[PDB]
Parts: sequence; structure tokens; C-alpha cells
Amino acid sequence: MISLIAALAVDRVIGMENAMPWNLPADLAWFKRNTLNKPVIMGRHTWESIGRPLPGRKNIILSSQPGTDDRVTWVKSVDEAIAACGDVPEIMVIGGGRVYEQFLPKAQKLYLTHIDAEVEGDTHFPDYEPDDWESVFSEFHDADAQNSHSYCFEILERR
Ligand SMILES: NC(=O)c1ccc[n+]([C@@H]2O[C@H](COP(=O)([O-])OP(=O)(O)OC[C@H]3O[C@@H](n4cnc5c(N)ncnc54)[C@H](OP(=O)(O)O)[C@@H]3O)[C@@H](O)[C@H]2O)c1
Ligand SMILES: Nc1nc(=O)c2nc(CNc3ccc(C(=O)N[C@@H](CCC(=O)O)C(=O)O)cc3)cnc2[nH]1
Ligand SMILES: [Mn+2]
Ligand SMILES: [Mn+2]
Ligand SMILES: [Mn+2]
Repeated sequence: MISLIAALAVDRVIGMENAMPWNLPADLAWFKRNTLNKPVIMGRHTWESIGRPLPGRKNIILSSQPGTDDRVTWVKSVDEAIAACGDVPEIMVIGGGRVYEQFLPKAQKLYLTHIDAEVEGDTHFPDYEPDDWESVFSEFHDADAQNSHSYCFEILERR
């Protein structure tokens, strides 16, 4: 099973200038809980944005060019990325925009955080078709001293 996990600001913005400009510790904690002990697939730009391997997860990087760091696994196509995960129950695709576009048709589950923040961005989450997806979990949180925007954790499963 393939799942996508992402945090979306208003208008599906997910990034600006190869960064995420907000800071929501509760959402990073949610990301860690839902990805720990699973393989994570990411594109090269997102690998450069994170800047280090994510511990406790098999890190698989998509790039058309040879890898430059043997602490992670480098692959050259979507099919190779999936194969490199082996026989696991759940593969987590962690972006960015181009990678999400390619894996969306193959995904059965979306873990989405909707952040009430207006962000200028240059990268968006793919338009998906709402009729294809059932919301099976949602949990709203107001802003607090640690998290400066309200946010909504949602899990959707392909109908
Ligand atoms: N809010 C969130 O949840 C979230 C999550 C992840 C990322 N982001 C943000 O998203 C932005 C980065 O997204 P992005 O769309 O620019 O880039 P991306 O999807 O992270 O990376 C694109 C790169 O991945 C490689 N790639 C993708 N598909 C491939 C394929 N089929 N075969 C081989 N290589 C492939 C290529 O690398 P080469 O050029 O080396 O071939 C391509 O240039 C950043 O702003 C980041 O902060 C946000
Ligand atoms: N909901 C969601 N939020 C995100 O921030 C997110 N980020 C990415 C890609 N970028 C990043 C950037 C930083 C870290 C990171 O530092 N993660 C730590 C945080 C642990 C914690 O704060 O409790 C980790 O070990 O996962 C992960 C992914 C992909 N999907 C996401 N999905
Ligand atoms: Mn092929
Ligand atoms: Mn197999
Ligand atoms: Mn806000």
C-alpha cells in the first residue's frame, strides 16, 4: 500500500523557495508518528530541503542522476523506488510536488494536514478529485503558544 503525507496551507501551497516557511511542531510530531519505521520516498529537492537522513526510516531518494550520499538509497524511477521498499505494509511518500503528482494515482491513503495560513508559494499539492476519497479521520486544533496557526489532521482513503 502506498500513502502520501503532506501539510497544505491555503490554496494547496506546500513550499516556497525549497523551504516550508511555517513552523508547526505538532504537525512535525504527527509526521514522525505516521512515518517512523516505514520507508519514505522523496524527490531530490525535498531531500535537499530536509538536509539530513530521517532517523528510524529507510530513506529513498528519486533522482535522474547518481546519488551523492550512501546514508540513503538512490533510485531512478517510480517503479524502482517502490521495489526498493521491499515487502512492507505501507510505503510513505513525503513529496515534493512533482513526486506527489506521480504517486497520487497509485495511492490508497492520504494523510493531510490543513494549515490555516496564507502562504506565498511556488509548489502545490496536486489537485485531486474529491469524489475518489473518503474522510476516515479528522481532528481540528486551535492555535496555541507552540503552534501559531490552527490546523486539521485528516486521513482519506480511496473509495
Ligand atoms: N508541505 C509539505 O508537506 C511538503 C512536503 C515535501 C516537500 N515540500 C516542499 O516541496 C518543495 C519541493 O518540491 P518539488 O516539486 O520542487 O521537488 P521534489 O518533488 O521534491 O523533487 C523533484 C526532483 O525529484 C527527482 N524526481 C522526481 N520524479 C522522478 C522520477 N520519476 N525519476 C527520477 N527522478 C525523479 C528529480 O530529481 P533530479 O532533478 O535530480 O533528476 C526532480 O527534479 C520544497 O519547497 C519543499 O519544502 C513540502
Ligand atoms: N504533515 C506533514 N508535515 C510536514 O512538515 C511534512 N514535511 C515533509 C517534508 N519535510 C520535512 C521536514 C522536516 C522533517 C523533520 O524534521 N522531521 C522530524 C521531526 C520530529 C518531531 O518534530 O517530532 C522527524 O523525525 O520526522 C520532516 C519532513 C513531508 N510531509 C510532511 N507532512
Ligand atoms: Mn522503468
Ligand atoms: Mn514483493
Ligand atoms: Mn493562520
